[PDB]
Amino acid sequence: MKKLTFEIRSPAHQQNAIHAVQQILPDPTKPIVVTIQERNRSLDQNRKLWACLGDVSRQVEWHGRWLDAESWKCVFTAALKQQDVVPNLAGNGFVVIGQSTSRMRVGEFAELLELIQAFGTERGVKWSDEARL
Amino acid sequence: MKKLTFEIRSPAHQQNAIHAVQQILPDPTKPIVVTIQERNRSLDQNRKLWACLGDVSRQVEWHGRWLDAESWKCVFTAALKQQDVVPNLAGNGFVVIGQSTSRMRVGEFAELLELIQAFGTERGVKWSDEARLALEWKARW
Repeated sequence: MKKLTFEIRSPAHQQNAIHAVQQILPDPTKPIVVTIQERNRSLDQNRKLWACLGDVSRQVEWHGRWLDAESWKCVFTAALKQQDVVPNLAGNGFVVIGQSTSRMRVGEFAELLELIQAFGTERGVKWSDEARL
Repeated sequence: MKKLTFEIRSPAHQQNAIHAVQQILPDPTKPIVVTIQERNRSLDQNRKLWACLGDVSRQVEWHGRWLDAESWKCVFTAALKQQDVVPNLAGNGFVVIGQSTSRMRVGEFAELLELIQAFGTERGVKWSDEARLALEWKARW
């Protein structure tokens, strides 16, 4: 991802929100989407999830490689549930499919969040604020 | 409130957003979120990708079972770029990771859609997006 989130609590807060937006120079090709919406747990979970993944991403090296947030998501959900395997299109190999965080239930979603925080901690990761949510 | 989305494509579009954000009533207690976000693949493009994946999902069965759109994205992406493999957390096995469609370049992403369209085509897949589009012209006239 690359989503800058804002909690408009004070008028100064939204004054800064107006800055961020005013500074976007549009391009029919590579767009920048802005979205207003009220808070809800579901959305607050994905905000916190991606925040930690971003921290772990940027801070933890995995066996000589640096994985992005999406890669780390796959490695984490997989610690909690095995991946599936279906044939590849060519029919001469296979492809693995991890479980999605989408049709994942609060209970088993707080478990993933626990693992990430747990893992990043043993490794002394510096959690951002959106992560300490 | 209801969620609002302003994909910024033109300064005219941008002006709507900065005003909308201004039309907001701050509130410490129940604050609202204004989230901005980078994008590689247009907002409209995506609707097409997921409508395809969905159609294939609904119409073609892969070796004995039906896969959801997400699962089909993997298979299709797997056909273009090799899935990466990495050591699991427990340190006693491995986890295979597909390629990120988000990170994809415009030349690749373009190819993904071609693959999906080509695959569904020889499978007799009826495209839902075209169906809607045709019902819109039917309604206009």
